[PDB]
Order: sequence, then structure tokens, then C-alpha cells
Amino acid sequence: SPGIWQLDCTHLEGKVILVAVHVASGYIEAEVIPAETGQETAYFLLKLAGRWPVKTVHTDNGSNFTGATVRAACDWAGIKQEESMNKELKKIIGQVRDQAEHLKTAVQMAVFIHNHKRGYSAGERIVDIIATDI
Amino acid sequence: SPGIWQLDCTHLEGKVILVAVHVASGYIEAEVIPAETGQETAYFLLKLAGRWPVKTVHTDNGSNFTGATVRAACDWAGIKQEESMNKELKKIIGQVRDQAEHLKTAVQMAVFIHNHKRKGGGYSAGERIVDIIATDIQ
Ligand SMILES: Cn1nc(-c2ccc3c(c2)OCO3)cc1C(=O)O
Ligand SMILES: Cn1nc(-c2ccc3c(c2)OCO3)cc1C(=O)O
Ligand SMILES: [Cl-]
Ligand SMILES: [Cl-]
Repeated sequence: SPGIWQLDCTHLEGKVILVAVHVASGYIEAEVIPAETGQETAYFLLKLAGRWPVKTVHTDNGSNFTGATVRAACDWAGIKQEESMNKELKKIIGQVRDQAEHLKTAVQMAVFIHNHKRGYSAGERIVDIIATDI
Repeated sequence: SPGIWQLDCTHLEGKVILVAVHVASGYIEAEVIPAETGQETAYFLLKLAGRWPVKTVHTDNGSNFTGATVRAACDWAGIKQEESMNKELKKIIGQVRDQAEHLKTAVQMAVFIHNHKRKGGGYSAGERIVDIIATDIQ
């Protein structure tokens, strides 16, 4: 449970956003990526796994997961494979879109808002969950 | 203490790496950025602050911190601006460099290895940051 994430893609302004949610806490990491390719997906998963203890990722099982680069990345990082945040995040992105030149900045502001919003925030919940596991 | 990070720049292969260390645990976040400019620095700080409780960042106070964009990002996120690892990290990057087509990939494998390495026993930096922050929460 504390090691379980769900990864989804969302599309805005021509670009692709990957959103990983830590299922037990609702905490999110999200990035705008150039294209929904195996190489970018692998890179996103490598970054996530270096930052938080990722044991299993639930994905949409689509084309960007079938290639050798993504497979090698999950294997290397030790990851196994196996929208109630999403409109909220879209909404937050809409709320802040005007204050940033670039979509990637608005996405990161929305991540900040989502994870900090508060009895506990998603940021407090993920730490409490993982600490409890340790 | 739990909210204190140090941010430094490292240069390799013509590119700039920013490395943020969480001072009490040794946990790191690091990225290769296109140039050491205020816009990229601000964006790096926004990202970091959305993921971990960042209260204060100790920097080198250089040119990329003096501009409007960085100051507005720190203000917005509620952040005040008040060699060892960085060589071990450089070494881990060298160790993995040939397995990565791109430097950015090697940097993130080095981040993974640094944060997960259990130096005996007996906690990793990743375990230590979570333990420190949860303690503070309670
Ligand atoms: C509500 N709140 N949430 C956080 C917060 C945000 C992100 C995190 C985290 C705590 O631990 C891991 O990642 C900080 C605050 C605060 O200082 O008020
Ligand atoms: C050594 N090790 N440390 C962790 C670990 C634990 C808690 C964390 C983290 C990494 O990053 C943020 O919070 C996971 C493992 C592992 O089982 O490989
Ligand atoms: Cl996807
Ligand atoms: Cl710097």
C-alpha cells in the first residue's frame, strides 16, 4: 500500500501532462512532457522512483508502456506494474494559468497547491503513511 | 530545521545541474537545466517547494537569485532565502554515465542511488527525510 502509485496522462494545449498519484495519500507529482513516448515515460518513472519508495505503478497499460526503455527502467528501479483529483487539478491549472507564461509553470503551481492544501494536506499524509511503514 | 534546504550548481558536459539537499537528512533532488538563469532557477524552486515543505533555501546568492522571477517564485511559495555529497554524486554519475544516452538520465539514476543507498544496518536519506518530517508533523 504505501508503495503504490497510479500514473495517468492528461492533455492540455497540445501537450501531455503525466500525473502520478500516491494512492493512499492523494499526493501528486506531475510534469509536462514533450510527447507520450516510451523514452519520456521511462524518464518520468525513473525520476519518481528516485524521490519516493515506488514499488508498484498502476498505469493505463497503453503503447508508451510496451517498449524496451520503459521495461528496462522499471526493472532497474525495482518497480512492478500491476478522475477525482484530475478535474480539481485541471481546475487549479485554470485558476493559475494567467499568472504564468508557460503551461509547465502553471502545472507546477497546481502541484504545489494540491499537495499543500489543508485536517492534513496530501504532503503531510504521504509522509505520515511512509513513516508509519518504516 | 526540517524545512531547510541547500541549493547548489554543478557543471558537467557543458550543462548545468542544480542539486537541492535537505540539510538534516542528506536527501537530494537534482535536475539538469538548459542554463543557470533566473527563470530556470525559479522553476526548479517552485517544483521543489510543491513536493516537500521548503521554508528556507541556502544558496550561493549568485546572479540567478537577484532577478524579479526568482524573487516572485520564492514569495509565492513562501520560501525565505537565508562539495561532499556533490563529489559522491559526481562519482555516481560517472559510474552510471555509459548506461544512459543522455546526461539527464544519468543524473536521475544517481539521484535514485543516493536517496536509496542504506549505508549499513542503517537508514537511507529517503527514510531519514520522511522520519524527520513526520516527527515535526506530530
Ligand atoms: C499544509 N502543509 N503541507 C505541507 C507538505 C507539502 C508537501 C510535502 C510534505 C508536507 O511532506 C512531503 O511533501 C507543508 C505544509 C505547511 O507548511 O503548512
Ligand atoms: C532504502 N530505501 N529507502 C527508501 C525510501 C524510503 C522513504 C522515502 C524515500 C526512499 O524517498 C522519500 O521517502 C526505499 C528503500 C528501498 O526499499 O529500496
Ligand atoms: Cl500514460
Ligand atoms: Cl545556483
